[PDB]
Amino acid sequence: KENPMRELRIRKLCLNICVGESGDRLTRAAKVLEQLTGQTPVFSKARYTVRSFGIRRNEKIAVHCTVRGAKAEEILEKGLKVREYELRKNNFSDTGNFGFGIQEHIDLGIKYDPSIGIYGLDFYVVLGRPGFSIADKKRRTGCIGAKHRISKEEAMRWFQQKYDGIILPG
RNA sequence: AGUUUGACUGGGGCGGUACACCUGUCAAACGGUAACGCAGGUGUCCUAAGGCGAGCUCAGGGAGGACAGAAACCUCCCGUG
Ligand SMILES: [Mg+2]
Ligand SMILES: [Mg+2]
Ligand SMILES: [Mg+2]
Repeated sequence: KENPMRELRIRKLCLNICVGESGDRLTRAAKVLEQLTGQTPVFSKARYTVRSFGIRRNEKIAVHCTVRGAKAEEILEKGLKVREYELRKNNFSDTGNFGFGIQEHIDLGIKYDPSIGIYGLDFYVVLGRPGFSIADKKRRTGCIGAKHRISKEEAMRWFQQKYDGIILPG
């Protein structure tokens, strides 16, 4: 019934670890991300100096990476094992993307290391349909139109259908 | 002993610099146009903040994401500046 060019898919996954400060803690955090993705992450600096947070401008604060394709689908399932396939209702944004967090990275499938710590991280699945890339192309870029967009209800339907997930009414 | 001891200035002195310059207005839709008219600025700074080329998009806001809160990072959307 539905056009095959409308089926939802995962664009990227966008793991993020926001450590407070720079140094060996951030280097260990980037090591955690590399172990999780098989893929070298990138450090992000602080926009502004905030001394209540102890950060300074242009200081390496966090580490993040984006995963696409089969590897993204694998990492998302690992993260959803920790969450027990239970995403709260408000975890879904109005643009059709959702996300969650985990507190310990060990239960993702990575063995503990005495030197490395107890880092948590953020998962943020960005959903899309085929044809979403026209907003990113260089030549003749465009928007996707109203029907082709993803709503919060459609993203929730996709999660319930694909991962047999449970949406708590929070 | 010789000489000097600025100028403008609603008298002169005191105060200011309207004494060399730049922006908006005055200024009366070309240009020009005065008051110790109004609002301000200048005596610097930059091997890049100069020269090309490439790739990007900014302020702000909305919605989301462990710690993370009104402000830490990540993601999407709107965004004529
Ligand atoms: Mg005239
Ligand atoms: Mg004129
Ligand atoms: Mg260019």
